[PDB]
Amino acid sequence: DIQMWKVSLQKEQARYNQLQEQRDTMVTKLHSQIRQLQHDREEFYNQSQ
Amino acid sequence: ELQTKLEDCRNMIAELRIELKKANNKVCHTELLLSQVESVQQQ
Repeated sequence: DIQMWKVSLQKEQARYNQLQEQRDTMVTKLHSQIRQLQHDREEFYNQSQ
Repeated sequence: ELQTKLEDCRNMIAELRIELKKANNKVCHTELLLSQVESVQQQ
């Protein structure tokens, strides 16, 4: 059972570590939404103002 | 953008050109003036 809890912690830590890829993915999604928001606002100025 | 470009189109394409034609009308009536241009009542 000690071996079991160790393997179990290993597996749940791997599940929680996949959220590192999730963090990078959401950072990429932010770097899309925010960056396009900034580009849209700057061109909104540069033309519509 | 829609409102800005549409109203700028209205101004520059309708209003500005109509005002140029109205300046032509100005010189027309000014020409009218420039071409259109004693005490017997007492006695």
